[PDB]
Amino acid sequence: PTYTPKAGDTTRSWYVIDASDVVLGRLASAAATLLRGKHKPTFTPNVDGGDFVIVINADKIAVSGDKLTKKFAYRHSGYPGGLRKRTIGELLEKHPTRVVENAIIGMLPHNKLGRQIQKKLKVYAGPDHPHAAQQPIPFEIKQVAQ
Amino acid sequence: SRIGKQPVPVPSGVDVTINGQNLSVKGPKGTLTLDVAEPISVSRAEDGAIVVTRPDDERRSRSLHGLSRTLIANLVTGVTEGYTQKMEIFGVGYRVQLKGQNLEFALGYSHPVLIEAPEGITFAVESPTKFSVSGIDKQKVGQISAVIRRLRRPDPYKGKGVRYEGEQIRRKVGKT
Amino acid sequence: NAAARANDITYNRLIQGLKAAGVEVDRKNLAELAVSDPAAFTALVDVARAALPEDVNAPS
Amino acid sequence: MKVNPSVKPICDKCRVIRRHGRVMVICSDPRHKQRQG
Amino acid sequence: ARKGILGTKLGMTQVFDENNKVVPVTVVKAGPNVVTRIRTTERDGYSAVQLAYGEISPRKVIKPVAGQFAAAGVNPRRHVAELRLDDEAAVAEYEVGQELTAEIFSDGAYVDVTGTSKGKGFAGTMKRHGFRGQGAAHGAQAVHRRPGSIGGCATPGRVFKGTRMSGRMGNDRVTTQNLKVHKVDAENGVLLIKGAIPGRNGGLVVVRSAIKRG
RNA sequence: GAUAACCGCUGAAAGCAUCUAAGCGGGAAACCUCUUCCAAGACCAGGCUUCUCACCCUCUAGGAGGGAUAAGGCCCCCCG
RNA sequence: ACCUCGAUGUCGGCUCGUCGCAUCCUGGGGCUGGAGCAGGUCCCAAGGGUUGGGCUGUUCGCCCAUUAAAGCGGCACGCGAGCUGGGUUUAGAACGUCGUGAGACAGUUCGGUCUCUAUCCGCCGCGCGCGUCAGAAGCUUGAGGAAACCUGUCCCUAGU
Ligand SMILES: [Mg+2]
Ligand SMILES: [Mg+2]
Ligand SMILES: [Mg+2]
Ligand SMILES: [Mg+2]
Ligand SMILES: [Mg+2]
Ligand SMILES: [Mg+2]
Ligand SMILES: [Mg+2]
Ligand SMILES: [Mg+2]
Ligand SMILES: [Mg+2]
Ligand SMILES: [Mg+2]
Ligand SMILES: [Mg+2]
Ligand SMILES: [Mg+2]
Ligand SMILES: [Mg+2]
Ligand SMILES: [Mg+2]
Ligand SMILES: [Mg+2]
Ligand SMILES: [Mg+2]
Ligand SMILES: [Mg+2]
Ligand SMILES: [Mg+2]
Ligand SMILES: [Mg+2]
Ligand SMILES: [Mg+2]
Ligand SMILES: [Mg+2]
Ligand SMILES: [Mg+2]
Ligand SMILES: [Mg+2]
Ligand SMILES: [Mg+2]
Ligand SMILES: [Mg+2]
Ligand SMILES: [Mg+2]
Ligand SMILES: [Mg+2]
Ligand SMILES: [Mg+2]
Ligand SMILES: [Mg+2]
Ligand SMILES: [Mg+2]
Ligand SMILES: [Mg+2]
Ligand SMILES: [Mg+2]
Ligand SMILES: [Mg+2]
Ligand SMILES: [Mg+2]
Ligand SMILES: [Mg+2]
Ligand SMILES: [Mg+2]
Ligand SMILES: [Zn+2]
Repeated sequence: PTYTPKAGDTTRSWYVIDASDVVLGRLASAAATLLRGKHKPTFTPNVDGGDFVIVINADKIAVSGDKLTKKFAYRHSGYPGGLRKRTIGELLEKHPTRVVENAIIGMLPHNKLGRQIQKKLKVYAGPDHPHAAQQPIPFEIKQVAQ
Repeated sequence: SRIGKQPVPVPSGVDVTINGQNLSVKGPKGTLTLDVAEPISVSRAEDGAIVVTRPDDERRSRSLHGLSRTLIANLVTGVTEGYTQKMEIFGVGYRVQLKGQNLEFALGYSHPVLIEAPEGITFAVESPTKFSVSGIDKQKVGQISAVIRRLRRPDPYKGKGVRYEGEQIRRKVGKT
Repeated sequence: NAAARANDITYNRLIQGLKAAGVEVDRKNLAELAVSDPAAFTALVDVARAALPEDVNAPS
Repeated sequence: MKVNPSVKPICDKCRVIRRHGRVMVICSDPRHKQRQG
Repeated sequence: ARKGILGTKLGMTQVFDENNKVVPVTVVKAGPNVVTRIRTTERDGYSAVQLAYGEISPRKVIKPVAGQFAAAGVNPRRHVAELRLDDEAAVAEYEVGQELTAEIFSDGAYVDVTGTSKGKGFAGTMKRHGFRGQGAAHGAQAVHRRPGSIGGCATPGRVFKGTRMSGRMGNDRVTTQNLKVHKVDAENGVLLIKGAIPGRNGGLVVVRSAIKRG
């Protein structure tokens, strides 16, 4: 029989990532991989196996192209004709954290286990964080060469 | 590019300081600062010339070389001597005058028109029909020139409005 | 793939090197080892990189 | 503003330029100024 | 900067102008008000002043409320509400336990009133949203006063969430804006509102300096 | 406050010229606030004070079950 | 003729709206064979509004009097488990025509049963339980939703 995680065999860890001048797509993909926990060999899809990840400086996200004005973030409130339109520039001007939150929630699984993984992502705008008590390990995204 | 190959002369009574990519100009008429594009570099020739260099022969370098050279030349020449633009107020019942730093224009409107003068620009009136503006930055001088010119809509029939020294507006008449 | 990336190698490179070395162990046993003995994976990845050729983009 | 997909240098002096992906022709003759759109 | 004060409606009447006209006026009893709290941005996250009004016997008030009032340093009041400031300059003039009365308003300045609208009950569509009734004759078939059609069929096959139809009105906060104050007093705190404000006799109304024109 | 269309400045590629590719800007009932109401079931479920801040029993000492309390709440009464 | 003939109720009118912009006004610009007003045309712009009557079952359409306009369309030619049967669309009768004949005529003229107590979704409002980590009372900031968003005339500048 293959291995599956037990009740308390699951382990967590705290990682902090700076987002200054980092590409949104790469940063968010790496974060999603970390929250799902594909970095541990004890991965199992029916139970959460990832780590808590904290991102700093959500307002310093850098994106390529002219999408600062030509990319839109959409949502509809519920009434007919209630569709409203905002850009990434306005989104970072108003709530900088929303863009990173949306990007990460878009690639996590869209099931209840996925939104349960979403429960454990901390996203802030400023350079400080009140979670220094949990001594997070700084994480820098790297690529394996082959 | 072609102009950029020609170095910008530096007059003796002008002090130039460079620190990396930021550049500043010191002169009798004041100080001004600008930042140049990253891929290209600028150097100070020992014989009193400004040398701007592009790393490659690609589009951005080729375009920005001449831009940087001409911008620096304009900056240094404006800082040493300066810039004047004069206007003519032609029409009937058109009155212009200056109080303090502000300018008041009687352009036929039922209400008086007041414009607030930005920093680093000067105004001087010679006649109620024509005045001049003096300044150091071509940007601000042109900004003020355009702002003043856009008070009045174009008038191709009677020449009513405001215009520069040599500006010509075509004449046309209707029989009806 | 998780274990390989922890040991700093990709899944495709690990499998290709394993096939070149001629080890016939199957993914069941590799997964149980990944759960079990990182020493076993350390030896295995060392063997895989040893069996890996000089240049991966050679026309050969 | 004669807005039409085809724009040409009508006289010998009309000049074609590029702005924001739309190419428009400008001339001191007032009608010779148009955009293609 | 921005002034405000609580009040009570007791009646609604008219008074005469200096321009020799006549103007209806709403009785507003802006009784004495005491400052019970100060809100600071560094300690809480915003700037506001909390006010209490009314007289209640010390045993009719809930014990935690009485303790909070004792900590504030004032005797118990009937109802409690706050007024929100916008800068610390107006904050600095207000201190805990300060008493405010009606002379803070000067006549000739617009005011805004906020209160609870009258309890009208569960009312029909036509009375509520001002619909139009259909013919009570020409062969109507017991649909005299009921609205009728609501939307398309099978596309989208629904009601358009937010459709205006039957429900209870009233019994909710309603504001009236840009009102004359005709005359104010210093003796017993009585303030006058030219016009008609929403609420009830012996009800609760709060008056604030007008935002529209002020 | 940022924009559609439009109008500009210094400006090269291309010794000129050019509102633009670097940059600096003006520009509308559209857009974001400003006005009013709902709104912490906003699951990151937010924040500041005030109040009672210790009496046990049982199973077996790992926790759990039951009882006796305060602040407060509910019932019930006259009613709006 | 691919779904519906062991049932998808049809035109108009009333009530109730919603959406797009190829825009009627209101808003901002370019050009003129735009002396000034008064225009013509093109662009951007869906925030708001968009008459009442006489005629006919009308849609449409003609006419009467204003306003800024009296928009174009989509939503089962919006909407009958919301209403009307005026016509189409049963059973009578009659006119004209066709058929020697019963009968017929997208020809006309008169009257002619419109059923359903809401299960779910959806919606407009109001309630019970539970958690927000000892237990309670207040005040709240507020992400996030909603409501509203229309406009005419006269006098001065200057009869310059
Ligand atoms: Mg699903
Ligand atoms: Mg009403
Ligand atoms: Mg009615
Ligand atoms: Mg009836
Ligand atoms: Mg040029
Ligand atoms: Mg030019
Ligand atoms: Mg909570
Ligand atoms: Mg109690
Ligand atoms: Mg068929
Ligand atoms: Mg079929
Ligand atoms: Mg049937
Ligand atoms: Mg139907
Ligand atoms: Mg029908
Ligand atoms: Mg359009
Ligand atoms: Mg217009
Ligand atoms: Mg035109
Ligand atoms: Mg429109
Ligand atoms: Mg609107
Ligand atoms: Mg009729
Ligand atoms: Mg429709
Ligand atoms: Mg229909
Ligand atoms: Mg419809
Ligand atoms: Mg229809
Ligand atoms: Mg029904
Ligand atoms: Mg039904
Ligand atoms: Mg018939
Ligand atoms: Mg019929
Ligand atoms: Mg018959
Ligand atoms: Mg016959
Ligand atoms: Mg015959
Ligand atoms: Mg017969
Ligand atoms: Mg009959
Ligand atoms: Mg029937
Ligand atoms: Mg029935
Ligand atoms: Mg039912
Ligand atoms: Mg909000
Ligand atoms: Zn031309």
